[PDB]
Amino acid sequence: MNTFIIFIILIPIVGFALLAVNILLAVYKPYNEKLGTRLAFNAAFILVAILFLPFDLEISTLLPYVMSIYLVSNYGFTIVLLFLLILIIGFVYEINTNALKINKHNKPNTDSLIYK
Amino acid sequence: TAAGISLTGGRNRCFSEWQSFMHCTAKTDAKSRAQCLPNFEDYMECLHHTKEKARLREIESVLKQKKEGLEAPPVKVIPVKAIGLV
Amino acid sequence: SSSTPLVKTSVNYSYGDYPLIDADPHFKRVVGYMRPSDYGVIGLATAALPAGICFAEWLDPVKGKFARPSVKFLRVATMLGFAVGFGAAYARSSLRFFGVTENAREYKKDEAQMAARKAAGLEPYGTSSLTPELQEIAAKNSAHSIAGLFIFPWFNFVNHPYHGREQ
Amino acid sequence: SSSLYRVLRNAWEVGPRSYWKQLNSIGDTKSGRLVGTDIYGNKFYETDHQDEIHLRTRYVEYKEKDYD
Amino acid sequence: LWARIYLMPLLQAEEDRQTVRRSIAQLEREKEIMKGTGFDVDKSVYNDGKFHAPALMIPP
Amino acid sequence: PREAAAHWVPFEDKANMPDNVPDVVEVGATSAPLLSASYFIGAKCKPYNDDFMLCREESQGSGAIDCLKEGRRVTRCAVSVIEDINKSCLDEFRLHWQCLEQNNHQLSGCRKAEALLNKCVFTKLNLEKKIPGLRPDEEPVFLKKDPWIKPAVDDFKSVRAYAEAKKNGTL
Amino acid sequence: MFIGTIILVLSFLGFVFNRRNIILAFICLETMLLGINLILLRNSVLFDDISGSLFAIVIIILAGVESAIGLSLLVSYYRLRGVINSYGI
Amino acid sequence: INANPGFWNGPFRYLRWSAHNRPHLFFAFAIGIAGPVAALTLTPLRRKYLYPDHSPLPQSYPLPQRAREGLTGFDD
Amino acid sequence: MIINIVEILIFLVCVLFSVAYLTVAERKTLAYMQRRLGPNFVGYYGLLQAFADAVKLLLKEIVLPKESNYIILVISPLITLITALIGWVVIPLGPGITLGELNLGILFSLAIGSLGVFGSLLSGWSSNSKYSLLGSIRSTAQLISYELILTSIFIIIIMFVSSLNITTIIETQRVVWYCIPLLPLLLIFFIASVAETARPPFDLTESYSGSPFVFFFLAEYSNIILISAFNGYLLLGGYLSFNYSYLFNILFNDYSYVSFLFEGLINSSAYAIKLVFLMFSFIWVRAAFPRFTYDNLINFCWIILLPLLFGIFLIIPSTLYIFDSFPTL
Amino acid sequence: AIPFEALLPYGIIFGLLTAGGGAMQVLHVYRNGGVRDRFAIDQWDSQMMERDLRLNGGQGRKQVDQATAPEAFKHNHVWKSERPLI
Amino acid sequence: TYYFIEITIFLAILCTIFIISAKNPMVSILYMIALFVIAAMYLYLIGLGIFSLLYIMIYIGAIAVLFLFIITLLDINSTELSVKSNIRDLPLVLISLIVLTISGLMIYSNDSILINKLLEAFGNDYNTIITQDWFNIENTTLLTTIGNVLLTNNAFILLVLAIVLLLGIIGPISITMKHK
Repeated sequence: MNTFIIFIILIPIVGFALLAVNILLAVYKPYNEKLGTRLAFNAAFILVAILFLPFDLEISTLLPYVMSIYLVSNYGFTIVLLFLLILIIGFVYEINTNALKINKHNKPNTDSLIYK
Repeated sequence: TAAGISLTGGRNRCFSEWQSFMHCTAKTDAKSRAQCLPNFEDYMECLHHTKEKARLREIESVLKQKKEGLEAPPVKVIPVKAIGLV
Repeated sequence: SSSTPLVKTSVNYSYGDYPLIDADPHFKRVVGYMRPSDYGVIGLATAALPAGICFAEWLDPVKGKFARPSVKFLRVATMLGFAVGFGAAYARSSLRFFGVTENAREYKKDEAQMAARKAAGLEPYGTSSLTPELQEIAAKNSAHSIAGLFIFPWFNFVNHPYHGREQ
Repeated sequence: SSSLYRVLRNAWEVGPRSYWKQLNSIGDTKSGRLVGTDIYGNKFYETDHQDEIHLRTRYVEYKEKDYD
Repeated sequence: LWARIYLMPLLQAEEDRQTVRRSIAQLEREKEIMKGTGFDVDKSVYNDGKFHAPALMIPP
Repeated sequence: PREAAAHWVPFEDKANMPDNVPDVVEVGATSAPLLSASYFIGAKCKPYNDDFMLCREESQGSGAIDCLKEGRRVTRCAVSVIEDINKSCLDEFRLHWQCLEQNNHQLSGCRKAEALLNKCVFTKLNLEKKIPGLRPDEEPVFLKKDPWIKPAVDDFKSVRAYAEAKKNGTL
Repeated sequence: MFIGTIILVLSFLGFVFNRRNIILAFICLETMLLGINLILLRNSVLFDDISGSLFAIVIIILAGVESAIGLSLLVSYYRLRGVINSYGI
Repeated sequence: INANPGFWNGPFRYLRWSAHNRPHLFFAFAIGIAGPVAALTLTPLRRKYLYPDHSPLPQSYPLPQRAREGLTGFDD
Repeated sequence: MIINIVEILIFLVCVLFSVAYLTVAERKTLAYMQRRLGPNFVGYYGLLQAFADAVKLLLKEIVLPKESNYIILVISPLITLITALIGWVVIPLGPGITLGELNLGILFSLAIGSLGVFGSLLSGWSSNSKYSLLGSIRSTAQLISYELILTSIFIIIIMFVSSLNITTIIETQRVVWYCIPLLPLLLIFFIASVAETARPPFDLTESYSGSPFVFFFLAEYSNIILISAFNGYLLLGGYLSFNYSYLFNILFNDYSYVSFLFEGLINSSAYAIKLVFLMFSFIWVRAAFPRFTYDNLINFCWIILLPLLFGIFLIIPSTLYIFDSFPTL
Repeated sequence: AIPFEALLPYGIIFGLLTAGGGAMQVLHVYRNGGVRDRFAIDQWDSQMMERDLRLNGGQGRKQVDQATAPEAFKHNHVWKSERPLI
Repeated sequence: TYYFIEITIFLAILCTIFIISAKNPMVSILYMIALFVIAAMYLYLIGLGIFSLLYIMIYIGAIAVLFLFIITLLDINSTELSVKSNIRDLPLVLISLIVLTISGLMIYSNDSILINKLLEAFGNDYNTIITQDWFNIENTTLLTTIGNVLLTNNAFILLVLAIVLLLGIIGPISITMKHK
């Protein structure tokens, strides 16, 4: 009965109304010419969304700390410092390995012109 | 640990029964543990309310069969709109 | 106010033959009270890791014939050797506080130091920037953390009031 | 110019009657001189005002509401 | 914070008197329910003699 | 201690105190008058409140019934403070808590009315507003000049009364 | 306890009798972890303490990390075999 | 093209190289280690000179440790 | 119950009008930046053109291809429409003026903003073509990659307030805004906000008809004004302009409905002027810049911005530590 | 110079949000009964608001200041009975 | 509005049956996202409003996004729920349903007796009495106490958890790189 839930139920009423208005209102009239295996992908594509999740789980692990920041003063501060640095080391692993690059397969072919 | 920490950071609902049971268990060695059986019982039904559920079923079994029902100072139910109305 | 321990605690509960000094010494006290043999242990471990890598290369070389290992390996060997030596010296020196090894050299230093801190008119184990609840939890974390040095390094940096002693 | 002062003073010079028809005809507000009219009936105007761009000096006010 | 703890015992005495009254009322109520039938309603299910507010009532 | 969720329904009880315990009359002040006079309730009734909570600590678990006699006296002494402050300082006590019912009951936004109320209560009811646990070399917050945290809009009645107390020399 | 028990049991039996593809097995694993969460958080609310809430916030993170690990494991399964069978691995 | 000298061949030369050629990593690590190093070395100076620490906030009702001594007031 | 439904349809009529006129505003200022007029053909000065376009596109033929889930393809518009619009509750137009005052408002605003990824990714599975999939892959990869640093900036700001309530942050910002100390964070948050909508500074995948188009269209600009609202409350002052206590002690004499009317006018005028300058800067950065390769984008987020953000994670609690300044609940 | 036409749809955006915020503030004050909203409510202040609804008599935040409480105040006290949580 | 919990229980049953029987693998995954939403409904319903948004943020916004992202650019064969395939399963499905269901209901009970262990799981009918006590002076909500005890009493669990997050970084990288 608050003004919070009329919103939750009323935004769909907005949408249901408008796509009704078009489906009820516009021409359908389709045909064949109007209508209409698998590819390979590089490793960094799947890598960005797989390694996305362990950083996201860290960001919501900071979320209990920054609400409790006064109560654990000088002590939970250092525990969080150690937590953050332990994960910064895995991040410097990740950017030292050049993991998230897609790198181009053709060079200028650097190898020189020798003879005989 | 979080042994007796509640949701607000205080002590939980059964902290006092547990601390009485641990006061029991601190001053006793084994071969002598059979005497702190009641404290543990007080703790366990603090947790699960087994004996109170049994007692309230025993009393509800009797009030279901009375034509008279309740001759008592009764209890009122209000809507949440009307806690301090009159 | 900020030094009543508000718990019940071992009193002079020695872990060996010899009487205890602290139940967990502060990091400054452990670095202050370590012997020249402990610094010799640190130097031994700092020398033993690059010499060990040179030795294990001389026994079985990597690519078939013997070269010296690179300087990039020798410097990481020397860093990890200082890590092993400091862990060894910290554990050695903490054993004397617990009273499991000989500590008559350090027992005199502690009675001198606590007599000095009585004479200077301050608290016997240090003013801390923590509430006594946090001091108590912080010393439940670092109590007897020298066991389990094999898994994780963990030290005491909190000036909490209780160390397994009386008065 | 793109000013509000220009549309302001031109709306005051041309008057509200002529402003509503020029707003229902074009987007701009223009103050002309009435050089002459058409055999079809189409009033033409030339603007001497200083803050005009090249190719804006001359214009037509039509007769019909569907104009060509 | 010091304002709220100055206010705390004043409201705690309130809710304590409300707890005492409504619990003794419920106790007398189920005594008035099970008259006849031999059953102890005054007896605690807790083995210690400390006083406790009842819980787990039947829905009305 | 936990709050009710998932369709709690409220219920009340048609009953009375037993004869064993005497009558005690209640506090009828709401949150803005209670929060207004909280420090003066705490200044007068410190040993009574502390004996009540010391009772509650001493006989553990019995709690309610074995501490009723001092829960009587804490309520009666707070009622004494509130009618004392009514009959001396009704208009500026009212000025204070009418400031306090705006501004989310924040004490930060009602400084010019609480200066007036503290001056009246201190000269007539002879009770002082103090924050304990505050060592020296530390200024109390309701004494400082130009605080960082000012309210949104100062209430009009209290700034008018504050200026008129300046020109009277009251304050 | 009912909702967590039945989501765990139905999730378990949907995992066990999965013969149709592999990702039904992953999502039945995750819904098992959800049911364990439900049971524990109800017990934390009923006992008035945070310690079930502590184990629940830790097992949220562990469920996330296991999903990341195991889906990279599926990608490496797929590297050498450009197909995933319907009957299973 | 600018090659990597390495941290070990010359330290301060590598610091200058990283500041010129990898400025995002150099200044990210700069801002990162300015935190805990100043947390170590500056807060005793602040507690000595600027202002000492605040007194703790209460969290519960403060119980003192006495034995309910008798008070002759509100005897009614 | 008359009160809250009249309040919510007042809020709905305001925000769903203002997302329509944002479209008319972007065409006109993109035109004047390019030294031409905007639309003046359809209103007296070009207005209700978004109405003209919506009137016509609700007359447009819907094509459901051979390739497609039909149900998935038309309710991915609605799930992106609904969660692009649900986040409009928690923004305050004044102290305690939201459609729901809940004490965890940033957790809600942060949970709804993570629900908005699906209607990209899910609608790639609509019309299953091999190029209709990996473009959605690049889209959702960028989307999640920049809502990471969005969430990070949020949690950096909550280190100063220690409360997930939103109007508590704005009342906390009365002493100073949060852009004035943390101005690099305003730059970082602006570019992460531009990425999170996939605006055409940071667009790659651009480079249906009817209802699935107008739902995506409305969701795009509702996301524009919603992340602008997030910037307005946690980084600039939310509804805060200046003190305005002395002006009131000149004007008014006691609390009346006209005084609360005047105060609400001042507060939401400050909030709206922040939001309007922010939307102007969105269109202004759209006008001036070319676009990104996917590799420039991923290199930008994961290799440049995120290590700097780790440095910020370390530096800001440490200065809250050096001076004993921890925020209390 | 400044195109007025470019900034007029910004003007209507500004005016719509301004009028919405003002109308909503007056709707909130009319709901409360002449005072401002409470923008961050504790568990303590939640319990304090229900106590003052109990004490004032029906009204939301009328905020009585009386010497000693009325007669029905000792009897209108509420407990909350919550369902089985199946 | 009494039977809300019962309704979420029933809708969760129905949603799991739609998970395990679905045409298309991602129709099944959208039913899982719906089950997460039913979970968050139950968690707000019981009184844990914090956790429901934690579920929507972490499980829906990261785990389900990763899962859908996997199904898009990888090829997965699927048979659909033929009746020829799966009613050879049904007698053990029925036996294990009843046994595992009763057995999960068993361990909330302390009797020597087997079916007194069972029917104390259904002895639910009594309405808990909620009392107000005025002993807590500040807005320590649940996320604050999780941040106090992850950080003081269980700080070591948080740091071993950092090692687990580190492993979740290192491992997927270490698999999928093919170093030069």
